[PDB]
Amino acid sequence: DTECHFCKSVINQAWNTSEQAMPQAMHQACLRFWLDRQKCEQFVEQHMPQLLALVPRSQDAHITCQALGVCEAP
Amino acid sequence: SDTECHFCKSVINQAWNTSEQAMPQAMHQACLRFWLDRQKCEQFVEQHMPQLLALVPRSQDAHITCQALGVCEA
Amino acid sequence: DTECHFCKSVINQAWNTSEQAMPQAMHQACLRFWLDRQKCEQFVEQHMPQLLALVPRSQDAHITCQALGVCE
Amino acid sequence: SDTECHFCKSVINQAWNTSEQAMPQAMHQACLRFWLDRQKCEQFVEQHMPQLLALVPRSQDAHITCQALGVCE
Repeated sequence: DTECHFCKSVINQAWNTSEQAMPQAMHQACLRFWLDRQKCEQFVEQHMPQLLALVPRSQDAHITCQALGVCEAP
Repeated sequence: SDTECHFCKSVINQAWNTSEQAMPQAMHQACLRFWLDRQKCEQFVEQHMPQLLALVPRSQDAHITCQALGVCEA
Repeated sequence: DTECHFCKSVINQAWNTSEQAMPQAMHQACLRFWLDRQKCEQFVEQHMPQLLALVPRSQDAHITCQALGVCE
Repeated sequence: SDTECHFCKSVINQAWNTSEQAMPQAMHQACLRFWLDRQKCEQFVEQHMPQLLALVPRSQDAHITCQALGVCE
């Protein structure tokens, strides 16, 4: 298998793990707040679609590996 | 207002920290799915580790990211 | 002199150019909507700071060049 | 009337296409800033152009970018 193949598989798994861990990670971050715990958690929930869109999708693995210089090499 | 901005930066910073810490394990898991090419996959990761770890934004990016989400006006 | 220096300077200049060009580019994109040109331009106006925030800042040059493999 | 999501995706894709088209000249001009080794800078740009151009998102990324801005569900 090529290096491009390795790069996409490795990055795809990193993004998949990041996407699934992000809700819990952001929820826990709100625990650092006192009088403002609930407002923080409501913020996280209300903006969850936006926040989760911060992780690239599997379709982006190739162009990301191109940026690293390993996919679709001349 | 700035408290929403405060929430956004804190939750996003935590997600990025969690993602960065998990990335080596995640990429390792991706190479274990290979049989004859486990070693080749792991070699790719080792040679490109500084680049791959650079795929997670740094805390300095929390404010502008939250500006893109529409919560940290300026 | 270092490749890292070249990479950071060159990418930052591209981002500055992109940031400078983005308002006109988005205005032209609204021309593709027929009968809803003003609604599209109204969207652009309402979300301009967010859209402009999509261009990375100079502070991101180093980590971007690190991903490209030229800055440690 | 058409959706805000449709405006957002078209507007961002247009911006990215403009950036991608302008990037080669912009980076070439950026090397003029180096007065001791301009040719070395231009060599870096040329050698790494495929990587540099890949920093512009592709049209397939319009939806998720507009989702991050909060306009596409």
